[PDB]
Amino acid sequence: GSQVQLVESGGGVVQPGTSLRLSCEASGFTSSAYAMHWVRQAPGKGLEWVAVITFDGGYQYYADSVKGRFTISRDISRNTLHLHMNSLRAEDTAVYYCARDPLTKLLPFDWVSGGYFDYWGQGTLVTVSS
Amino acid sequence: DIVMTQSPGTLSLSPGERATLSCRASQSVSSSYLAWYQQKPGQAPRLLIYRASSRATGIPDRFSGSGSGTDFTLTISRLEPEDFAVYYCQQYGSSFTFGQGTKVEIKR
Repeated sequence: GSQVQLVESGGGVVQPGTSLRLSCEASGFTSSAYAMHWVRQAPGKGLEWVAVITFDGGYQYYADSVKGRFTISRDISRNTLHLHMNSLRAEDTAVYYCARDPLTKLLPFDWVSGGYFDYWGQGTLVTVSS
Repeated sequence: DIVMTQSPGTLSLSPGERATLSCRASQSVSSSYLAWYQQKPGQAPRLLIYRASSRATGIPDRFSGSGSGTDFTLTISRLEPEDFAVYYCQQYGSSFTFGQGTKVEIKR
Protein backbone atom coordinates (compact mmCIF):
# COMPACT_ATOMS: atom_id res chain seq x y z
CA GLY A 1 0.00 0.00 0.00
CA SER A 2 1.13 3.52 0.84
CA GLN A 3 3.44 3.00 3.82
CA VAL A 4 6.15 0.37 3.59
CA GLN A 5 5.27 -2.58 5.82
CA LEU A 6 7.07 -5.82 6.67
CA VAL A 7 4.98 -8.34 8.62
CA GLU A 8 6.58 -11.52 9.95
CA SER A 9 4.59 -14.60 10.91
CA GLY A 10 5.08 -18.23 11.87
CA GLY A 11 6.72 -17.92 15.28
CA GLY A 12 5.71 -19.95 18.28
CA VAL A 13 6.86 -22.51 20.82
CA VAL A 14 8.82 -25.31 19.14
CA GLN A 15 10.61 -28.36 20.50
CA PRO A 16 14.33 -29.12 20.08
CA GLY A 17 15.25 -30.77 16.79
CA THR A 18 12.03 -29.81 15.00
CA SER A 19 11.57 -27.62 11.91
CA LEU A 20 9.71 -24.35 11.37
CA ARG A 21 9.06 -21.96 8.48
CA LEU A 22 8.82 -18.21 9.04
CA SER A 23 7.27 -15.80 6.55
CA CYS A 24 7.64 -12.08 5.88
CA GLU A 25 4.99 -10.32 3.79
CA ALA A 26 6.12 -7.03 2.24
CA SER A 27 3.86 -4.18 1.18
CA GLY A 28 4.56 -0.73 -0.23
CA PHE A 29 7.61 -2.00 -2.14
CA THR A 30 8.59 -4.95 -4.33
CA SER A 31 10.79 -7.23 -2.23
CA SER A 32 12.23 -8.97 -5.30
CA ALA A 33 13.99 -5.70 -6.21
CA TYR A 34 16.09 -5.65 -3.02
CA ALA A 35 18.48 -7.77 -1.04
CA MET A 36 16.36 -9.12 1.82
CA HIS A 37 17.59 -10.33 5.19
CA TRP A 38 16.66 -12.11 8.37
CA VAL A 39 18.10 -10.67 11.60
CA ARG A 40 17.39 -12.18 15.01
CA GLN A 41 17.65 -11.02 18.61
CA ALA A 42 17.95 -13.50 21.45
CA PRO A 43 16.30 -12.40 24.72
CA GLY A 44 18.45 -9.83 26.48
CA LYS A 45 21.11 -9.91 23.75
CA GLY A 46 22.00 -7.91 20.66
CA LEU A 47 21.07 -8.10 17.01
CA GLU A 48 22.55 -11.01 15.04
CA TRP A 49 22.47 -11.12 11.25
CA VAL A 50 21.11 -14.48 10.07
CA ALA A 51 20.73 -14.68 6.29
CA VAL A 52 20.58 -12.72 3.03
CA ILE A 53 19.12 -13.39 -0.41
CA THR A 54 20.15 -11.14 -3.29
CA PHE A 55 17.71 -9.31 -5.56
CA ASP A 56 18.24 -11.88 -8.33
CA GLY A 57 17.41 -14.73 -5.93
CA GLY A 58 20.47 -16.74 -6.98
CA TYR A 59 22.75 -16.01 -4.01
CA GLN A 60 22.18 -16.76 -0.33
CA TYR A 61 24.53 -16.40 2.63
CA TYR A 62 24.17 -17.35 6.28
CA ALA A 63 25.73 -16.79 9.67
CA ASP A 64 28.01 -19.60 10.81
CA SER A 65 25.60 -20.31 13.69
CA VAL A 66 22.83 -21.34 11.27
CA LYS A 67 24.59 -22.45 8.07
CA GLY A 68 23.42 -25.85 6.89
CA ARG A 69 20.27 -25.69 9.06
CA PHE A 70 18.48 -22.57 7.77
CA THR A 71 17.39 -21.69 4.23
CA ILE A 72 16.28 -18.25 3.04
CA SER A 73 13.93 -18.10 0.06
CA ARG A 74 11.43 -15.79 -1.58
CA ASP A 75 8.04 -16.05 -3.28
CA ILE A 76 8.25 -13.34 -5.93
CA SER A 77 4.64 -13.83 -7.06
CA ARG A 78 3.41 -13.07 -3.51
CA ASN A 79 6.01 -10.49 -2.34
CA THR A 80 6.99 -12.78 0.54
CA LEU A 81 10.27 -13.82 2.18
CA HIS A 82 10.74 -17.12 4.00
CA LEU A 83 13.15 -18.66 6.49
CA HIS A 84 13.12 -22.46 6.70
CA MET A 85 14.69 -23.59 9.98
CA ASN A 86 15.70 -27.21 10.60
CA SER A 87 17.17 -28.97 13.64
CA LEU A 88 16.16 -26.19 16.01
CA ARG A 89 18.44 -25.73 19.03
CA ALA A 90 18.04 -23.92 22.34
CA GLU A 91 20.27 -21.10 21.06
CA ASP A 92 17.81 -20.37 18.22
CA THR A 93 15.31 -18.74 20.61
CA ALA A 94 14.94 -15.15 19.44
CA VAL A 95 12.57 -12.76 17.77
CA TYR A 96 13.24 -12.95 14.04
CA TYR A 97 13.12 -9.76 11.99
CA CYS A 98 12.85 -9.38 8.23
CA ALA A 99 14.76 -6.39 6.85
CA ARG A 100 15.29 -4.61 3.53
CA ASP A 101 18.74 -3.66 2.22
CA PRO A 102 18.78 -0.89 -0.45
CA LEU A 103 22.53 -1.09 -1.20
CA THR A 104 23.58 -4.71 -1.76
CA LYS A 105 23.52 -5.82 -5.40
CA LEU A 106 26.28 -8.41 -5.98
CA LEU A 107 27.60 -10.84 -3.34
CA PRO A 108 30.10 -13.10 -5.13
CA PHE A 109 31.68 -14.27 -1.84
CA ASP A 110 30.61 -14.38 1.80
CA TRP A 111 33.32 -11.81 2.68
CA VAL A 112 32.51 -9.01 0.21
CA SER A 113 30.87 -5.74 1.25
CA GLY A 114 27.13 -5.76 1.86
CA GLY A 115 24.58 -3.19 2.94
CA TYR A 116 22.51 -1.70 5.72
CA PHE A 117 18.91 -2.28 6.78
CA ASP A 118 16.59 0.63 5.99
CA TYR A 119 13.22 -1.01 6.79
CA TRP A 120 12.45 -3.62 9.44
CA GLY A 121 9.44 -5.70 10.36
CA GLN A 122 7.97 -5.97 13.84
CA GLY A 123 9.44 -9.45 14.37
CA THR A 124 8.10 -12.90 15.19
CA LEU A 125 9.17 -14.80 18.31
CA VAL A 126 10.53 -18.35 18.05
CA THR A 127 10.98 -20.08 21.41
CA VAL A 128 12.72 -23.45 21.56
CA SER A 129 11.33 -25.24 24.62
CA SER A 130 13.43 -27.43 26.91
CA ASP B 1 34.89 -12.46 11.04
CA ILE B 2 34.92 -8.74 11.86
CA VAL B 3 34.12 -8.37 15.57
CA MET B 4 32.28 -5.17 16.55
CA THR B 5 32.51 -3.96 20.16
CA GLN B 6 30.62 -1.02 21.66
CA SER B 7 31.42 1.08 24.72
CA PRO B 8 30.14 1.81 27.22
CA GLY B 9 27.74 -0.99 28.08
CA THR B 10 25.28 1.49 29.61
CA LEU B 11 25.00 5.28 29.68
CA SER B 12 22.86 6.72 32.49
CA LEU B 13 22.05 10.33 31.60
CA SER B 14 19.38 12.96 32.19
CA PRO B 15 17.43 14.49 29.29
CA GLY B 16 19.39 17.36 27.80
CA GLU B 17 22.80 15.76 28.33
CA ARG B 18 25.05 14.82 25.43
CA ALA B 19 25.67 11.13 24.71
CA THR B 20 28.81 9.87 22.96
CA LEU B 21 28.77 6.20 21.92
CA SER B 22 31.82 4.32 20.65
CA CYS B 23 32.10 1.34 18.30
CA ARG B 24 35.35 -0.48 17.45
CA ALA B 25 35.93 -3.03 14.69
CA SER B 26 38.55 -5.77 14.82
CA GLN B 27 39.55 -4.90 11.24
CA SER B 28 39.34 -1.73 9.19
CA VAL B 29 35.83 -1.32 7.79
CA SER B 30 36.02 -1.11 4.00
CA SER B 31 34.57 2.07 2.49
CA SER B 32 33.60 3.20 6.02
CA TYR B 33 30.52 0.99 5.60
CA LEU B 34 29.27 1.44 9.17
CA ALA B 35 25.63 1.94 10.17
CA TRP B 36 23.94 2.89 13.44
CA TYR B 37 20.50 1.79 14.65
CA GLN B 38 18.20 2.82 17.49
CA GLN B 39 15.99 0.23 19.20
CA LYS B 40 13.38 1.29 21.74
CA PRO B 41 11.98 -1.24 24.25
CA GLY B 42 9.73 -3.74 22.50
CA GLN B 43 10.24 -2.12 19.08
CA ALA B 44 12.12 -2.96 15.92
CA PRO B 45 15.45 -1.25 15.17
CA ARG B 46 15.44 2.02 13.23
CA LEU B 47 18.22 3.10 10.88
CA LEU B 48 19.95 6.31 12.03
CA ILE B 49 23.24 6.53 10.13
CA TYR B 50 24.79 4.74 7.15
CA ARG B 51 28.23 5.02 5.52
CA ALA B 52 29.48 6.11 8.97
CA SER B 53 28.20 9.69 8.72
CA SER B 54 25.12 9.94 6.46
CA ARG B 55 21.84 10.54 8.27
CA ALA B 56 18.86 8.49 7.18
CA THR B 57 15.77 10.39 6.08
CA GLY B 58 13.82 11.86 8.98
CA ILE B 59 16.69 11.62 11.49
CA PRO B 60 17.13 14.83 13.53
CA ASP B 61 20.30 16.91 13.33
CA ARG B 62 21.20 16.12 16.96
CA PHE B 63 22.38 12.67 15.82
CA SER B 64 25.75 12.54 14.07
CA GLY B 65 28.05 9.68 13.11
CA SER B 66 31.80 9.93 12.58
CA GLY B 67 35.00 7.92 12.40
CA SER B 68 36.85 5.65 10.01
CA GLY B 69 39.11 2.62 9.97
CA THR B 70 38.33 0.69 13.15
CA ASP B 71 36.93 3.45 15.41
CA PHE B 72 33.46 4.97 14.98
CA THR B 73 31.32 7.27 17.10
CA LEU B 74 27.64 8.17 17.39
CA THR B 75 26.94 11.50 19.10
CA ILE B 76 23.58 12.77 20.37
CA SER B 77 24.13 16.45 21.10
CA ARG B 78 21.13 16.78 23.44
CA LEU B 79 19.11 13.81 24.67
CA GLU B 80 15.35 14.05 24.25
CA PRO B 81 13.01 11.66 26.11
CA GLU B 82 12.49 9.67 22.90
CA ASP B 83 16.25 9.09 22.58
CA PHE B 84 16.53 6.69 25.52
CA ALA B 85 16.99 3.33 23.81
CA VAL B 86 19.60 0.73 22.86
CA TYR B 87 21.95 1.74 20.04
CA TYR B 88 23.72 -0.72 17.74
CA CYS B 89 26.51 -0.30 15.24
CA GLN B 90 26.76 -2.57 12.22
CA GLN B 91 29.59 -2.96 9.74
CA TYR B 92 28.93 -4.01 6.17
CA GLY B 93 32.48 -3.68 4.79
CA SER B 94 32.89 -7.50 4.88
CA SER B 95 29.60 -9.43 5.37
CA PHE B 96 27.18 -8.14 8.08
CA THR B 97 28.02 -7.96 11.78
CA PHE B 98 26.54 -5.98 14.69
CA GLY B 99 27.97 -4.61 17.88
CA GLN B 100 26.48 -5.84 21.14
CA GLY B 101 24.62 -2.57 21.81
CA THR B 102 24.90 0.35 24.22
CA LYS B 103 21.92 1.07 26.46
CA VAL B 104 21.14 4.76 27.01
CA GLU B 105 18.85 5.00 30.04
CA ILE B 106 17.40 7.83 32.11
CA LYS B 107 19.46 8.78 35.17
CA ARG B 108 17.64 8.06 38.43
